[PDB]
Amino acid sequence: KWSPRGGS
Amino acid sequence: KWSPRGGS
Amino acid sequence: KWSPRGGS
Amino acid sequence: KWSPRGGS
Amino acid sequence: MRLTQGCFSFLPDLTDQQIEKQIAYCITKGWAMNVEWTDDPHPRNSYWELWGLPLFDVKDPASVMFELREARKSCAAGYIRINAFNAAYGTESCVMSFIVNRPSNEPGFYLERQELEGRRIAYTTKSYSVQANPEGGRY
Amino acid sequence: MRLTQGCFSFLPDLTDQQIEKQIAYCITKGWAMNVEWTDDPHPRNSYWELWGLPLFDVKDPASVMFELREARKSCAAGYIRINAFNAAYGTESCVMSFIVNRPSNEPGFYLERQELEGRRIAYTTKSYSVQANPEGGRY
Amino acid sequence: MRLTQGCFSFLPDLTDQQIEKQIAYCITKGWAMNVEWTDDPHPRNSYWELWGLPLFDVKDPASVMFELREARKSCAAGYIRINAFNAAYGTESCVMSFIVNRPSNEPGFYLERQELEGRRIAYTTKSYSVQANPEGGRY
Amino acid sequence: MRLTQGCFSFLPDLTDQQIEKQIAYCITKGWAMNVEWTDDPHPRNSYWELWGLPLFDVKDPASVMFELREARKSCAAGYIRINAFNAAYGTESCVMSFIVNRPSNEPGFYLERQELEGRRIAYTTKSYSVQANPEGGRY
Repeated sequence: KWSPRGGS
Repeated sequence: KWSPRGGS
Repeated sequence: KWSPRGGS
Repeated sequence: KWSPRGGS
Repeated sequence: MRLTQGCFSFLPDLTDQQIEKQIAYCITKGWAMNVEWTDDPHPRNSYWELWGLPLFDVKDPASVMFELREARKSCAAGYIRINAFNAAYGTESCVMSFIVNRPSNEPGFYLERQELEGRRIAYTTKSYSVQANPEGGRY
Repeated sequence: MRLTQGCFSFLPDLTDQQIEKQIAYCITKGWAMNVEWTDDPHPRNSYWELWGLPLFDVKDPASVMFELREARKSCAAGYIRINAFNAAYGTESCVMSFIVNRPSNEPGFYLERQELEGRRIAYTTKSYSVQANPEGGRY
Repeated sequence: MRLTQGCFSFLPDLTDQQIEKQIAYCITKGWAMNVEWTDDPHPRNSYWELWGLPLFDVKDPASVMFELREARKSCAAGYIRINAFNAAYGTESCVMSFIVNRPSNEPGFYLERQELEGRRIAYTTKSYSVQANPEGGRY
Repeated sequence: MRLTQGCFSFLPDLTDQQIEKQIAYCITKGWAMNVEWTDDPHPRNSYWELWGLPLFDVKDPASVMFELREARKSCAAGYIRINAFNAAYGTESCVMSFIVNRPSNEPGFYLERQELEGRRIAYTTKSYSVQANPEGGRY
């Protein structure tokens, strides 16, 4: 959830 | 979805 | 919408 | 709400 | 955090009657008054945005109060300040400055530390509001 | 904010008929024309992306208009510009450049201030769109 | 990631009984004890925030344990540490320091590399928690 | 964007049979093989993370293939590479290196430009994935 939120 | 999220 | 998203 | 949004 | 720039920031926000008295004190000296606005509160940000020309020969605080009222309902969320200038030989500079409007909340700043030669550090002060949104939509 | 790079940015966006006339003026001089694109508008970003080779001996604006039409429907959101080059001894450089397509909205830039020796500051100009998304998805 | 500052960070979190014993060891030497807090764990962040004055002539660990209990329920999420000072001629400095409270999770840091002359790099260490939120709301 | 580090990055991703053949070529020379992993693809990031010790006297590619299979199902999303070392007098260095696993998508990098003396610029290359998430959760 905190990994796909940024750095597409 | 990753383009409108930031850089209004 | 792009102003309250960041800079609380 | 502005604290859990970032800095996992 | 509360921004502590200005001469009365350790006192509560001043009322309109309080502001009018300080203006009355500057005009009794013969000083010129002006109003400014900004959404970037960095301590080295010297030039705030000008609200019209300075009021040079106005001799009634009501004229200054009116202009401040307009800016309040016209400008975006941010900060407003009133300044007084003295053009007398030996001075020719500002002689008073205080904040008269603040945003609902201000997150503040943080420090970045670049390591150079030996134990020396090059510091940079950064604003949370500025880094997040463009001018006009920071607060 | 409106980006003010180019020779006609203080005028409204130009119509297709307006663009064709300026092209007709450059070909009457014998200049070579080309079209470029970018999504990074930093003022020191010298090399925009090339759209094909320059049109050296084309003697009809319709050929230039066609190429611009293609780029418009082919490239991603961002900026497009038309340039004219003069290879005459004594010049051998560009002699005209103007913007001909803009994004729906541009947030602009902000300044970062690193403090060095004495009172000196090292400035860095930063783009909101670039810092937020990779090339192709900034606008 | 687990922050490895302090003398016992390669051991599991210590129990209250364990903490009391270490305090009892420092007072048998005659050292002064104090408690500090911070939400910025950069390795060059020398000054943490002070929790009251140092306990100079307290001769019972229960007094130190009480103060730590208060901070725990009073301060925001972040880190807490206990220090011991020796004012004897030849020392006049801290002689012990260990962490006694941690946040639910810590993302850690990353490196930025600025390229200068030849092959030299100027490094900067950056914290994920700090860059994301202001003091008081980082964890 | 596709990261172009390695000797075969201008060719499509290689199949398992393709990988085995290249390994068979390095062992016929007598070279030592090893496997590495990282989630920070900066071009000056010299030390990737080691997966066990190098295989010095293994004389069968099946042993190398097995280890790579384990890393694939054990490590987090990111990049994996195979290297070959030659310890002969006159060399004592790596003599081959190629990528053998990539993330679903890589956003790439952007440039920051600090203005120094005259017209000089100090450049910094920045990764979108790194700046957004800590190690372990970048892809």
